[PDB]
Amino acid sequence: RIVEDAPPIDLQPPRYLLKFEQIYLSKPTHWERDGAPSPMMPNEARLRNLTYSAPLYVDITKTVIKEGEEQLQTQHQKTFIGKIP
Amino acid sequence: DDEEETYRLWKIRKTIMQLCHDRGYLVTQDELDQTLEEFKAQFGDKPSEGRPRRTDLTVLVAHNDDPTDQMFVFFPEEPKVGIKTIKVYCQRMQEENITRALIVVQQGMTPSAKQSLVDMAPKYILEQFLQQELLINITEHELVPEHVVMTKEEVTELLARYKLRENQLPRIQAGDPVARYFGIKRGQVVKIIRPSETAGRYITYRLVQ
Amino acid sequence: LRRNEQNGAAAHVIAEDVKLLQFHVATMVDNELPGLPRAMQKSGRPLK
Amino acid sequence: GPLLAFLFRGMFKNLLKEVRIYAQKFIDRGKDFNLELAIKTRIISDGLKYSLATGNWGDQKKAHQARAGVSQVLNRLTFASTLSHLRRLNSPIGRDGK
DNA sequence: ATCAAGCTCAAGTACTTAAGCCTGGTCTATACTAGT
RNA sequence: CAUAAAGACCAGGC
DNA sequence: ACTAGTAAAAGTACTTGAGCTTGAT
Repeated sequence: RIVEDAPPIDLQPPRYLLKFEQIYLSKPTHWERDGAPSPMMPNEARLRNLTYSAPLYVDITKTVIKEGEEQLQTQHQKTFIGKIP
Repeated sequence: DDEEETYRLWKIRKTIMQLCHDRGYLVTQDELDQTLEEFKAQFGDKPSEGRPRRTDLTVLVAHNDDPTDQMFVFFPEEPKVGIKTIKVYCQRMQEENITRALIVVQQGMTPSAKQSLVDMAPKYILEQFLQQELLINITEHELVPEHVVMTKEEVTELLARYKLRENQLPRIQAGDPVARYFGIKRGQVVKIIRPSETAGRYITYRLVQ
Repeated sequence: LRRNEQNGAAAHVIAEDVKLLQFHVATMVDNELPGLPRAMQKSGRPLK
Repeated sequence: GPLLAFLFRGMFKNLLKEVRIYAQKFIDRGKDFNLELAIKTRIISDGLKYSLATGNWGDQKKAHQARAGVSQVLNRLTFASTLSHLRRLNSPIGRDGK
């Protein structure tokens, strides 16, 4: 409800727009400093002074407005925003 | 109506008779126990279009230890008093050569008249009272102790047999109704004699400023 | 302020200079005065 | 729910605001537009983790106009201390009034 | 007949104020921009 | 011997 | 890119506002 009910970014000749569509939630996963994923346990979060949080992904669509008789929209999937505990 | 107003004039007159009796003047005993009927038969029945006018109620009294010192008591006619009436009374005091005066004001004053009462300070000292204030003698009340004004030699033995200065006494401002009852200016010491439950009697002193 | 009065500035820049010098010598003695939005250094913490 | 939702709208607004502020500088040149580098990710993560970590239910740079005392440390003496601390209400009337 | 001078009383708008002493805890130093 | 800063909030004791 | 500058009553104290008295007329 928060990512849907948001004002778009209409701004300008060509101009680029993007919209947020549907949101996806994963279970918590530890991203180690070398860049490796693993599902982390809460006891591992206590003992190592970590955070027991899960990353958040979303879809973005993109439209161009130039009126050169070509409306090329580019769709995206699973764009990383942040981490929710 | 009129019976309440002549009741007020009797009670004000009796209050002034104890007042100048307490300041140290010569007051006959017959007008201190003056019952309402002797007032009502002497001066008149009703002041409503009547014989006590608020004129011919004036009282001139004389001091005991010196026959020169006299005091006049004025009962003004109009409710609030301006400067012109104060110049009338001050004119009568000018031609009759009297210094002290009281003005029993009916309803109130005007502030330029009050400034016209504080400005002639070294001569012609006039005092201002109110009709609502003079219906009860505050010296006879339950809470109010005995005040005795002290002469200068007695102030010298106070400030000499306690080894004080003059500012090291307790104080009293000259605007409370008791120091206006006794007519006390700045620089004078009143003696207060009050009974206490620890010793039996306690005498304290106050400097008026 | 000293070099900008020794170089002959526009004399309306100086008003925004003596105004802020008034603020910076007048906060150090009395910070919690009503009005006059407070001075602060770090984490939004106002000064002592 | 109705505290982390209020905490989440104010950091979806902020992230879209720096999407705009990154967007305007990259559009005066008219080159192209990108979003995998436009999204600064420390806003939501460091904001939720900040205002859960320290109590002050607001921002970091407004750390004195905030209602503190929410999100405090769990209590672990006895098991009923814990069950009481996880079931606790609170009213925001100040605690010097009489 | 109105006209200033000087003064008093009343209402409107800010500043200043709230028990003593003692023991443990967690978190934080600014996120953002130009020198280099 | 010397060195262990300091501020903000919170939960408590009489 | 790396890293250093950086914007609740409740007492009093002061101000304005309306109207008065009075000398002038």
